[PDB]
Amino acid sequence: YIPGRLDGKVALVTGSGRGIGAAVAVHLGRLGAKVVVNYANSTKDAEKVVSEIKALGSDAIAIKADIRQVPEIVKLFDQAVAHFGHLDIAVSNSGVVSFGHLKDVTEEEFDRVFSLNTRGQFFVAREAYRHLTEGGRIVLTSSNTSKDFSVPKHSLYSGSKGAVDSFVRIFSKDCGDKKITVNAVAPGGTVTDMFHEVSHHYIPNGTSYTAEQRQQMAAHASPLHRNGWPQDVANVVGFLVSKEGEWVNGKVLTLDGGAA
Amino acid sequence: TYIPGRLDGKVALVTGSGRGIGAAVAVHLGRLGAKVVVNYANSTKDAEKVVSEIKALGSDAIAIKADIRQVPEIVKLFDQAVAHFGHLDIAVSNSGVVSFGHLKDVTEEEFDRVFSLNTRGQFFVAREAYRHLTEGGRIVLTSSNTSKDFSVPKHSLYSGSKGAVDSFVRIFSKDCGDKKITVNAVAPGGTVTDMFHEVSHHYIPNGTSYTAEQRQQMAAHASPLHRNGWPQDVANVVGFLVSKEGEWVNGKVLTLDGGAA
Ligand SMILES: NC(=O)c1ccc[n+]([C@@H]2O[C@H](COP(=O)([O-])OP(=O)(O)OC[C@H]3O[C@@H](n4cnc5c(N)ncnc54)[C@H](OP(=O)(O)O)[C@@H]3O)[C@@H](O)[C@H]2O)c1
Ligand SMILES: NC(=O)c1ccc[n+]([C@@H]2O[C@H](COP(=O)([O-])OP(=O)(O)OC[C@H]3O[C@@H](n4cnc5c(N)ncnc54)[C@H](OP(=O)(O)O)[C@@H]3O)[C@@H](O)[C@H]2O)c1
Ligand SMILES: O=c1oc2cc(O)ccc2c2oc3cc(O)ccc3c12
Ligand SMILES: O=c1oc2cc(O)ccc2c2oc3cc(O)ccc3c12
Repeated sequence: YIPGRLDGKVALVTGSGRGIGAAVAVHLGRLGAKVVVNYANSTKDAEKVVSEIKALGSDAIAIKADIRQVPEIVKLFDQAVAHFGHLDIAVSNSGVVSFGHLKDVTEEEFDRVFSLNTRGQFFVAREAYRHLTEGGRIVLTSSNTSKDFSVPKHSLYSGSKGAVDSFVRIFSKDCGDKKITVNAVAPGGTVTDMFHEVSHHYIPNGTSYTAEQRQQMAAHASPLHRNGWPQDVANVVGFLVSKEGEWVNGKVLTLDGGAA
Repeated sequence: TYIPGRLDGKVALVTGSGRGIGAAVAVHLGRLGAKVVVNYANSTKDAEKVVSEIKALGSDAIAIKADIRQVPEIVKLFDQAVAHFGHLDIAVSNSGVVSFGHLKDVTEEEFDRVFSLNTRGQFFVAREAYRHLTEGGRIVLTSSNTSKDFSVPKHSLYSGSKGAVDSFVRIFSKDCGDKKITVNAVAPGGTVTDMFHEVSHHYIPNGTSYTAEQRQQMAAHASPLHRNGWPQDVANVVGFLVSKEGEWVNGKVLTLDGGAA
């Protein structure tokens, strides 16, 4: 046995075909876990994440499921178990970002965001509890903007992750009857497609800076003068879902390099 | 003739104000001098009583029916409030439902039942308030002590529903600043209403085997003050937040539990 390792464990990561999810999947594979890789759209990217987990000497499978659909989350979890035999770790990572002044937010934009970020995560957790083995791990995904960072025109997304914060604290109470811990990672600005999507909204007059200048300014948010990377979030998920991480339970961990 | 804390000339709207916390708020704002729009979805008779209560103490009020789950009915409610009284200054989002269940048992339908009102509803109330309200207005949403300060088994859905409200109001205050509107939430603990008696047993270790009175007595011991929370206690705080003097409290969630936390 090796401390911090996941030899003989089976894990599932939602939206692990790219971004943070991809780094989490690969890292769980590096730690010894067999991995179910979930995507909605990024097939080739998911097959590529599968390849890397195998390349490290583990096993992985790619399963297409749209996390907005609860019948699909159920089917995803059923198929995970039927393939690997059991499931120990579930990481809810899939999410979308949004910007808009309160006055312009539509019914459709609200639903687009909450169906995935909140409702989706809520039922990934449900299916995880239902399918997991005794002593398992569930990790959901929040945001530094949930509680720790206040950005104009960012109310919908912030709120969607605020629910997740309350969710995991109470989930830990219910999930304890199967000795399962429930936590959330709350990343700050982490360099992925999402970062490039909305970095201009996190900076005063963001439009008047290049993409690279915005990345450099984001790097100075942290007193460590660097950006957050998907590996940083992976590193923490790795510890949370290890035997050693058990006493962290029902907590939300903000991962912004000390920006807050 | 300006008295600090009063709301003469002001027009207020409280969702779900036919009964419960919202009725006390609506009545209270009326006592402070505001003209009030009393909202209901089902309690017609009780809404009429609130209207009458507000008229008997020297103010004016109207009862408007609107399901707060329906966004086009929120739009209409706000359109009618401004239409009837001339302008709108204060909006209190109060309408909510409680829910209990172990995570493993929570259905899509129950999820949607709770979130469409407690969260989505409150979100779009806030939106219609910003669109209709006057410069220097006030917006109060309703969170809960369970969102963040109190942790109860089998209570994840409801807790999260209000945890969303907590982040909403903080950011709302940023957007709403350009109309000089303040946005806050009140997060009550155990407050004696229909909702309270309906679920007090889910908050106490096998509260099934205590009476309804006994459970209220036990909730009273949560506060170091040794009494329950009442709708008037929330009304008292909302009353300050929406006054002139409460302006510097902005983008905040005020837990109102008599110091239980
Ligand atoms: N990046 C940041 O700075 C940052 C900061 C705070 C919080 N977060 C949170 O971190 C999580 C991941 O963010 P990211 O940076 O990896 O974003 P990203 O690079 O845009 O990736 C989003 C991921 O979500 C998946 N996804 C989207 N819709 C889905 C659906 N309907 N069903 C299943 N999966 C779906 C995507 O998969 P497909 O491409 O296959 O659709 C993709 O794998 C999100 O919850 C985000 O809110 C990110
Ligand atoms: N009581 C507590 O200990 C406590 C604690 C924490 C938070 N809260 C929150 O405080 C708020 C009020 O609580 P309460 O104790 O007064 O609840 P309550 O006694 O059950 O009253 C519910 C109120 O919401 C209205 N309502 C319900 N569904 C509605 C809808 N679809 N559209 C518009 N209005 C609707 C009801 O009016 P109709 O009868 O006409 O439907 C009624 O006026 C809620 O947000 C609740 O979550 C209460
Ligand atoms: O904290 C953040 O959270 C984010 C979350 C996202 O999903 C995307 C981008 C960011 C992001 O860009 C920034 C730029 C800055 O100069 C300072 C902070 C941030 C910041
Ligand atoms: O904090 C509370 O919030 C509530 C909210 C409701 O809607 C109904 C009941 C309660 C309630 O009952 C209790 C009994 C106790 O012994 C201690 C705390 C509470 C408590």
